[PDB]
Amino acid sequence: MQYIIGIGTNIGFTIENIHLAITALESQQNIRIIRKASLYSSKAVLKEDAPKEWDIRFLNTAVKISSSLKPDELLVLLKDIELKIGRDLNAPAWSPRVIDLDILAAEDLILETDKLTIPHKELINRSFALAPLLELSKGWHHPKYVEWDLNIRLKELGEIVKLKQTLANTIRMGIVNLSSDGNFDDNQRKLNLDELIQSGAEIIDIGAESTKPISIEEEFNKLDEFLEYFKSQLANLIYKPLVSIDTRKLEVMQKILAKHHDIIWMINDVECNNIEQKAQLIAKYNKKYVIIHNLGITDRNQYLDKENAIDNVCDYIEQKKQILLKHGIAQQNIYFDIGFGFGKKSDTARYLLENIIEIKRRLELKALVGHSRKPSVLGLAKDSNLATLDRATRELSRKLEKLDIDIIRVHKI
Ligand SMILES: CC1(C)Nc2nc(N)[nH]c(=O)c2N=C1C(=O)NCC(=O)NCCS(=O)(=O)C[C@H]1O[C@@H](n2cnc3c(N)ncnc32)[C@H](O)[C@@H]1O
Repeated sequence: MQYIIGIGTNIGFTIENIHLAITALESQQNIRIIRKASLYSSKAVLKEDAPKEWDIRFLNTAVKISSSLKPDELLVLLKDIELKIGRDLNAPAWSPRVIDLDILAAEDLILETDKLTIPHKELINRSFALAPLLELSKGWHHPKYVEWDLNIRLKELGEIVKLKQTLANTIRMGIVNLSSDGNFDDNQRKLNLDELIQSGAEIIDIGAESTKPISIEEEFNKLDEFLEYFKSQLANLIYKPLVSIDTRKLEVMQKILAKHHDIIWMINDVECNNIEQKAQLIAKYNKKYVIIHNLGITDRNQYLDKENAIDNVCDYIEQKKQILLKHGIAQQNIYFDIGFGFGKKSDTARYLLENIIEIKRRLELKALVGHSRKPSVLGLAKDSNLATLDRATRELSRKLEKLDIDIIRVHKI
């Protein structure tokens, strides 16, 4: 029995909620995932006088599955999954929700009961459901209305953006470096935020440290400021990216989490000093954390050669990993990062990159790869122009995506 399952969310970490739903389905032995749709963005469809608090942009998709679950049984499952993910199914109708799962279609089945109607009653009135459905089943008609060309119907409905964010194994982390103002204007950091979201960044990495020593106060205030602006723009954003804080200072981590933990997904450490206190902090806030190989080598003669680089990298990260684990932190919440720009010779960086899969395998941690615009990693001349850097970055990005590298950190998508 094939089904299309509609998935929607407009609260919490949106792409994560969707992924959790799909994983929960895929975990069932009596369900087979046939295909996942693209990601679609739309304004909350609301009743005419609903509180503006409910007006938060949606992320929608659908998945096609095969199952031995009969329709009523599958509905029970869907509710069970919404519950576990954290939805309040007695909450007011039309209100925001962490996850929503419905049966959009079941081939040409027509089922009409009070408790369950298939196809879903509103399928042909909702672009955020009909779009992903049509993406998955190209020639599909509502079985009651076989004469109705739903491609034209979808066009009539409009009001839907097909995002460039995807549900792929590899997510793109767009770089928001807050370290070009004019007489009356300083929104370049905002204009670049849009460029990232539009081009498909699933995550954004916000940092105020430069790659000149800057105070805790300055760093924090720069972060705090962008995050206040992010918050003011949240509800209308066509896609709400996961947020990573890019910093090496414990105090900054603490202050910023204390104030904005609700909207932060990940801490991306630039230098894993005081791993013990940081571990305690990651445990307290339950965020993702990225271990980087940055030993703070200041002498170029002492940079890592390639022949022992894999042992040097893994030994160090493993040691930091175990400390995190010993603080109760779930291994699945920890990522590693080679840190190409730190303490490594050119051929070493290139070498660590070529052997990235071996490293992930040995570390048993997911990988964050920061290759963007690094000549050494890209196998390019250091004095290469921005154009040749981004073209080499995109090509490498394609290869890492195919390798199912977990996160790639890039200046542009
Ligand atoms: C809030 C609203 C209208 N706006 C939206 N705007 C955008 N852009 N995107 C959205 O995804 C979106 N979703 C919306 C919305 O309310 N969606 C539906 C929702 O939450 N429903 C929960 C309340 S409920 O149906 O009574 C649940 C109940 O509906 C029943 N039901 C009947 N047919 C069903 C089917 N085919 N699949 C699943 N359940 C079925 C089932 O008994 C369930 O308990």
